[PDB]
Amino acid sequence: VQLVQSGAEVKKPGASVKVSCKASGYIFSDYNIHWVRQAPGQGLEWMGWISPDSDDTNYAQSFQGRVTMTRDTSITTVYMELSSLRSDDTAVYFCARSVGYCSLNSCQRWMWFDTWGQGALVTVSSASTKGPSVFPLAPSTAALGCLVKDYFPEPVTVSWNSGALTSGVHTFPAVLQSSGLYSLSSVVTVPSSSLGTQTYICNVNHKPSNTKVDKKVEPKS
Amino acid sequence: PVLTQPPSASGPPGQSVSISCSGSRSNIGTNFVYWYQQLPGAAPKLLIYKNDQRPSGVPERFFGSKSGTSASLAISGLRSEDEVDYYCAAWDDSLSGHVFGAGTKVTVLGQPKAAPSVTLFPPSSEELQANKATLVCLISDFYPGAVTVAWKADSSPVKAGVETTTPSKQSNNKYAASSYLSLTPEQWKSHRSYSCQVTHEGSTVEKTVAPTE
Amino acid sequence: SVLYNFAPFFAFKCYGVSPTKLNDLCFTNVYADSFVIRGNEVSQIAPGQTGNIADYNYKLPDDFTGCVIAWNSNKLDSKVGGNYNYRYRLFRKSNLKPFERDISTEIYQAGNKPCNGVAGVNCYFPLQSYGFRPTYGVGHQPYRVVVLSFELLHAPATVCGPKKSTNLVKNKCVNFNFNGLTGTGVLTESNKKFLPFQ
Amino acid sequence: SVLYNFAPFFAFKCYGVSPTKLNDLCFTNVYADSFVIRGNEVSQIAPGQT
Repeated sequence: VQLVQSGAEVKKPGASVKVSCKASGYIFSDYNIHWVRQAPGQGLEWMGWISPDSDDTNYAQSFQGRVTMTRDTSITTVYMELSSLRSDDTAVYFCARSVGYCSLNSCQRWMWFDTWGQGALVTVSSASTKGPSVFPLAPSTAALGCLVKDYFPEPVTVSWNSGALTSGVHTFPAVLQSSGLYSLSSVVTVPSSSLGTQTYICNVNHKPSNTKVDKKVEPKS
Repeated sequence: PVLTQPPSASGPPGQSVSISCSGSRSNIGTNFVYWYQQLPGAAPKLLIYKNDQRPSGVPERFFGSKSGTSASLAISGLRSEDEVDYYCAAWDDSLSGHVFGAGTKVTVLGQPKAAPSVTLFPPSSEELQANKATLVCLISDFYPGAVTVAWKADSSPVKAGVETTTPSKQSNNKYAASSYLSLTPEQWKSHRSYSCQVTHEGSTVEKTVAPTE
Repeated sequence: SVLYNFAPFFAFKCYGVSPTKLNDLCFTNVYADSFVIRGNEVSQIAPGQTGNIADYNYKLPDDFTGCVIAWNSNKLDSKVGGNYNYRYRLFRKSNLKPFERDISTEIYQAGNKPCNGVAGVNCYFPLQSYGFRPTYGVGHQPYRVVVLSFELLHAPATVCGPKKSTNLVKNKCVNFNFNGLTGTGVLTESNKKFLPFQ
Repeated sequence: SVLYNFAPFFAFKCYGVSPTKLNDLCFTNVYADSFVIRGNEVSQIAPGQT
């Protein structure tokens, strides 16, 4: 059936990341496999083909020495590594696979990606892992927001009253800061009559550091 | 390298939309070109292979044929399968491997315009005692998205530390811009008032919010 | 003797040479080539048989005095997922002379107009990729066919069987075998001489 | 040369006249038939067969 790939999260530049492509169901000895990367806002980009029964290795004319893959027939999985990651080469990776078996350049005329396997989109960014710095926000239908600043990596989950509030919960798209961090502000729309009776709370979740703290939001006084 | 493909191709339903794929002689004419489509977060699926046969489950309105140095694809009717980007798969000897297109963004056939509502929020008192000031200002409910941000405090504009991203589709089927700035609390509290100046090409609205309440 | 350790054969019939008597004769200039066949045209690799396959790719000469060795291949290179490793030349302009290895990439034409890289017209590609699956019995099945050529050029014999040689005998009318040259007569010392290069 | 468009030829074995050289030959009043072979009697279309 479909293929899988063990990706990673956002990582600092100039490091090494290892992924694992594991077959499922069929005996992984007869299908030629490929790899591909698709930049955000751009198209797919070919890397190379390997066969997990013989020592045949090939690359494209742009990443000959940048990448290096390993094959394990008995372990029945395929790893490949990315070394010294830049800011533009990072993309979503799919463990491609074509039907049939051949190891010749002229064979690729009749070789196509008949079926596709799912993968992951690990990425790269320069920043430290740490909990977000949350602060209350004052309103300018009263509109108030929740402030998160300097969180790494991306994204984070924000909610009002533990997700039980449906009063215009809007999630704005993420931006990029000049300090190598990220910031967001989700603004909700509530009538001003309910602001003076019940005070809402903002819940923030951070998966890599497990920093889930509840704060109280109020106008400035 | 990547093939030259038009990314902005669309049309109303009931007529034919043609998407062409330009390539070299070794890529098109001496090699069999393929056509593929993919969904965001999903694996790509096969629609046209070898430009002669169509697999099971593929609708017959898809058509991909080769006649010269540049292949092309034609579709009739845009209901549910032509609302996502496509790709042009081919093989050549320019990189000892296959090539892929740049993505043809095809939509379905606009929306009524909406007046923007600028929202500027002063920071709370917790940042004041921590010696910080995270200036925040949002503009939402406007279409199409082409605006600029003016960090004007009615005394002197400062554009140091601007964080503005491209507009994108939101949950309310509209566009909402964002604009953040970081500044010391002394310069933030020195100004008597703050505002954000945005315009939808015909109206510049200004909000007067006093930071001293 | 290593030939028989390669499964039961659909082969070992030979023309112009005795397969049973493979140890007594001695010769030289041994050439061997390996390829694959579909299975329905195994007998097409033979002198005098000319069709489309083994006429545009490898035409066996009438004067070949050799034969092939082959056996069924259901577990060697036949996979359920397919095997696209082998191709062959569909179209050629004229008949191919024997012992000529040819390479072609250009598009074969079928009209009076020029045609070098144009597709979608009456010009067709002269090659196609094999599809090998167990669902085809005889029509599409790989085979371990290897052609062997024997040359009888005037030269001392180099390669033949490992049978031991006997001691020299003189002044007796016997039968002698000198590097594959079978002859009968009485052996005597040679008073004749020549330049030592023959 | 136009006969190759529909399908490539399978048997191609010809008895008597050579099919390789036919442009320089002159003849008249040829007969054309059409039938089917189920597959295992392709060699049966030959003189002297049973």
